[PDB]
Amino acid sequence: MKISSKQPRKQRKFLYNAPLHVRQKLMSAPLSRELREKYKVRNLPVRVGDKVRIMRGDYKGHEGKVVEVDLKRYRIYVEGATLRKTNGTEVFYPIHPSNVMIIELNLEDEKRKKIIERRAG
Amino acid sequence: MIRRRKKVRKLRGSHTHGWGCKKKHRGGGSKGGRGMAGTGKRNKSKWTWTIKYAPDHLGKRGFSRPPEVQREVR
Amino acid sequence: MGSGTATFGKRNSTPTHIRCRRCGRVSYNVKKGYCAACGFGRSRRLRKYRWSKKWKKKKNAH
Amino acid sequence: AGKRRVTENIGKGHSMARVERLKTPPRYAAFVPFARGGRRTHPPKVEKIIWEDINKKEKRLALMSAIAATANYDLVRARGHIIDNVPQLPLIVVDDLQKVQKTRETREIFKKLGIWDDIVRAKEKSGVRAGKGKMRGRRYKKAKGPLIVVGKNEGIVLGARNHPGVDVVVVDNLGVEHLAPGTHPGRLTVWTVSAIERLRELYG
RNA sequence: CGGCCGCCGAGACCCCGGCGCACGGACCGAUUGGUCCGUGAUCGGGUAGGCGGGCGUGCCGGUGGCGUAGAAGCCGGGCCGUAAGGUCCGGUGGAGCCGCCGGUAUCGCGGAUCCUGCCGGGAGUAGCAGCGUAGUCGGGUGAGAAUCCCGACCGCCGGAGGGGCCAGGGUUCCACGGCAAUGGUCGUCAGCCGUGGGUUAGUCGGUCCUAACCCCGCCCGUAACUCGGCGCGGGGGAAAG
RNA sequence: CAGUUCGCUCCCGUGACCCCGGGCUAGGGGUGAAAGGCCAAUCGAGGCCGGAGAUAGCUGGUUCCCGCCGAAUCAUCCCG
RNA sequence: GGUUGCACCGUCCGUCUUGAAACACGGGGCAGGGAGUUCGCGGCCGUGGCGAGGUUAAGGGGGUUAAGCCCCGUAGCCGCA
RNA sequence: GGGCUAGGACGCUAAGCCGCCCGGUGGAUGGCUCGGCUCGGGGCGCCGACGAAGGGCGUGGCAAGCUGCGAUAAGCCCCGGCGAGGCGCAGGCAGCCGUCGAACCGGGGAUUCCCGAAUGGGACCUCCCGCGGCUUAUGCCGCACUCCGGGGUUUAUCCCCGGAGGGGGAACGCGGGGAAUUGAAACAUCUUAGUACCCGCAGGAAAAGAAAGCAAAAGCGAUGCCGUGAGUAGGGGCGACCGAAAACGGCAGAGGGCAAACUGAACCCCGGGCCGACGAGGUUCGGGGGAUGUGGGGUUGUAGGGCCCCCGUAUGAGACCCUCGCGGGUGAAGCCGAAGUCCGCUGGAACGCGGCGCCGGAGAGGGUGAUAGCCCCGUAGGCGUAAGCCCGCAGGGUCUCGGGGGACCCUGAGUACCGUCGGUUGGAUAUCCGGCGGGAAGCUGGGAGGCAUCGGCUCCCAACCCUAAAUACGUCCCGAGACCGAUAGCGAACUAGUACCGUGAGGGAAAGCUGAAAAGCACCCCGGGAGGGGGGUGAAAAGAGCCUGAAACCGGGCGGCG
Repeated sequence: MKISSKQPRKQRKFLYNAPLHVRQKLMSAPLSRELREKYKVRNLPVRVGDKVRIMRGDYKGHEGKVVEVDLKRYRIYVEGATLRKTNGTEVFYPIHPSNVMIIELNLEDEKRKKIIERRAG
Repeated sequence: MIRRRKKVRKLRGSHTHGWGCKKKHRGGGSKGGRGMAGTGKRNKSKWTWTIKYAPDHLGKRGFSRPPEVQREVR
Repeated sequence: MGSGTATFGKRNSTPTHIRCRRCGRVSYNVKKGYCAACGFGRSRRLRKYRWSKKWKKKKNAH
Repeated sequence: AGKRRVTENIGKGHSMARVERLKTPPRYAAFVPFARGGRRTHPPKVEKIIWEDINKKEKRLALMSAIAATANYDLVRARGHIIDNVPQLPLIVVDDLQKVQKTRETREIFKKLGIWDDIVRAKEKSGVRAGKGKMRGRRYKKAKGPLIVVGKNEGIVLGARNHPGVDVVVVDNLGVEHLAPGTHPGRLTVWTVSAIERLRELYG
């Protein structure tokens, strides 16, 4: 018994169509378990200034810094999640934040800092 | 419950599909004129009708009451 | 007129129909001063009709 | 549709049919059913049937008929409920159960009664359907299980709508759909003492 | 032609086994249906048509299943079914899918000078001829030259196959780089493709005037107008006056 | 070559001639040296759109299977 | 099972038609699309509830996420001479 | 086996037939769906000379389209909101911006070309021009079509200040004009039908609307709308067809203003000031409108309307409007929100299987490398604010009534009604509306109850005006599906109202799918070669309209025939 869209097609339209700002809520990723308990924040929107571990895909338990987070693609580039490119260089392998877990944060900004501490937990 | 197509069939492939000769299915002519048409006709049209007592005659004769004059009783 | 259509047709050369000041379609007949499509020159109003024409493009646009 | 596509007749004297196309392209038209783009033949109308009456006397008798089916063992095993508490068809429990409206509390009680086992059945998926029509909706969903009737604590229990396949009602709202969906009665019920009393008074 | 005898020769008729129908009997089920036995010599062609049973398709609901250790779909094979159609294997494919039961319909395709889409023969044929019938040798360039360029040589044209322009077209102009496409054939050329660039006005014409004529306001008509003719008043009308 | 063309031959060729540009007249209306000709590959009443999925006793087509029964092509009436 | 030889029999299909192998009409081939439908009203049929009565419609209370079902309204219709 | 003669031999049988297999062609099929369609709930519910809708042309680093904007040109500024990457669709290269907080979202503001109702005049989307202001000039600012309202003056009706109009709009609505094919198997009355189509016009709802009603004669006291009455009465070649209402049950509910009698400038508009929270209100001062009558009274029914009296007697008490502090809820579409990413195994990747474990006033639905209640958006629950909206709390201001006594108030005109012709309707003698001719009454009166007239009986006041709400729609948002799914469904899943056609009116397509990641093809061999082949991807029947990849059909090969 719930208010719902039981239209999967309409649900898709909302995801693709969405504002750039609202997209930040989709790029969030779960905190490593100790930090997740401590702050009592289930997830947070990922940054390039953070450290991350890639937890699903071929890479599992692998770690790196987030180089870029791109909102329109819905994938992020992580250091060491790479492909080998056919000329002779190592390039990032785009992967979604749903596959990934954010092991450490970084706070050097007030907007990010204020949320995590207060209303979120 | 009976599938009309199930009877029509793709079946019978009668294609006439319970109508007969192919020529027959058409316009108003099979019907003999539209509707009640032909009852009145002096001429052949429907005279006799798909009424049991056939058709009763035309001229509703006799007169009307005003609705007011009719007391209802019960 | 009938056949010999090739032999005939040296007019059209002269133009009597354009991109309209009001609508922008191809019907502002320079000679009459009337747009066939929009009705500019003829009327203060745009040409629109029950059949229509004008409406159809607009619905189509929606 | 079919008034947005004008349709004009292409004549004779050229060894094709006298069936209408369009001006300039020879394509799809209107007033055709054979053509691409043509009318369908007998499109769905908004005047299409959508009600089937069934008498107030008749409906109540139907309701009675579906509740009676539960008392029977043979219907109950066919319906697919697997019961570990056989002489207790249907099961009546004390009035305190209705007031419970929390998922964790209503859960515990079922395991002790031996009727949690039925929900385990209802977890098994029976609506990831075959067919493309799934896309529009009505996919990735659970299945039915026990029906709980209460006397009081509003028109539904605020913790028992949670449980899989469990549909909640009161005796002042009970309908055939809940009692015997898809015309398969013998769906286990769990009754409340005041609900059985008020149903006693059968009315209509 | 008048007799006769032996044979040949149907799905008929006889005969074994099976199948359906009709009827009786029994049983089974929650409905429809099914089964078992008996009787039929006097039941079994079939268009219009009437009836009755099954099959399949799409989606919905309940129920109960399947799938990356390989779904649907596709192609060939195996098996079952009077049959409509079901089912299994191999290859291919790489995410969804069945059965049962109750429903429902923009529900089953051989034809409609059907509609649309794709494709073969025709053919390597006709056309690439007919009108005043045109090219050719050296040489240059280039991967590729009968048709690009230079010279020589041989012609047509001569109020036009030449010169300047109005309409109309609208970058087709001009340079450089090319040839997949386009050019009634090739193409290194081009009007194609790619990329850049170019139209400069006191004294040309437009613009001004006014014609045949037009419109507008006003007056008036009309049920009324985006309609209608007069009379006033103004304004517009020749890129060959 | 061409949805009305070509060559020879032929008529007219200072005219009731031809031609350009402007401008006027619109569908039971115009226009016609008047043929029912012409009014934009459409004329014994143009084209476009709508009515309109007109209606036709008339042509064509009408799609799964199986089982059972199995025709009449006559009569009376009818602008039939 | 494929293919082919051999024996025997067989003049398409669909439609028009009294008669079609036709010198009647239609079709190159293939794929897809393609035709007994909806409302009202009447006459039938099967099946089901109720019962000399029977059924609600319109509606608003109520319930629900919504909604159906539930219970409530009985106007009117038909039946009861 | 050799030689010789003869018979029959399959051995390399073109052309060609069939069956399968491989490749090609082609784009069917399935699965996929950022699209439709219909329903429901709300919203939208108008805009414009303060220049709209529609159209044209520019505008980006590179810009061909779409989308957005407008010379300040995919934008400028403020505030609030989310807040850590962005730079539209559009994954490139390059460079840029942003905590003095972007992109984005809301509200407000700046700029907003030209044409267009287009208003100074004409035009083929351009051009010209008469005033006046101002800077020395260029530059730049304001103006002159046609009503009404008021002035100016040679009162040339010539010019000035004020307010307006036009046109658009998805359907709906209201008022006008008005067919035919068809049906009646012909067809003229009838029917289609007051339909199609056409004109005028308004709003967010319209219209209707407080009885000159109804008429089961009984009983009712506005009007829409729905069900029903009823396919009834009734009309009609009395043929085909045509066709109500009253009433009932419901829904939603609301009543008020003039003319006149009697008063007669007591009045309205404009500007300025005072008093007052600069507001409401009241006061005063200069013009204009106004007796051809502003304003007061009053309105189905008359209350005596005038003038009287008697008693409560402006005694008494609301009811209505404005301001301003405070508090409350709604409202910038934003916030917060439970619980596994544990083991073993398969795989390219687990969202799988198996095993363990967990939350719920909360197992909806996408997404993610596959099929996820516990990975991420989210959910039951509660909450936020500027403008804006609604309410009460402190004041100020405005403001109501009831009887009988004489002619009772006079009480609506080309109306009512009659007569003549239509239109229309079901409307019959008994519809409604027009036209033509005639034509009342002073409530001491008139109309109505389905022919006329006369009597009784019962009801009710036309000819003046307005009216919330309940009822229409689908432009827009959301939610919904016994709907469709790319030769289908919207014209159109996209470069669509495009390409294109047509002088024009108008007509009008097709065109969806890589993969885990673009790694979108380097390096090496070959090739004139932008062509093409081998090697290079988890997998290239994943290699560039790239998922699958049918049939017709085309090559080759295999079997068989020849």
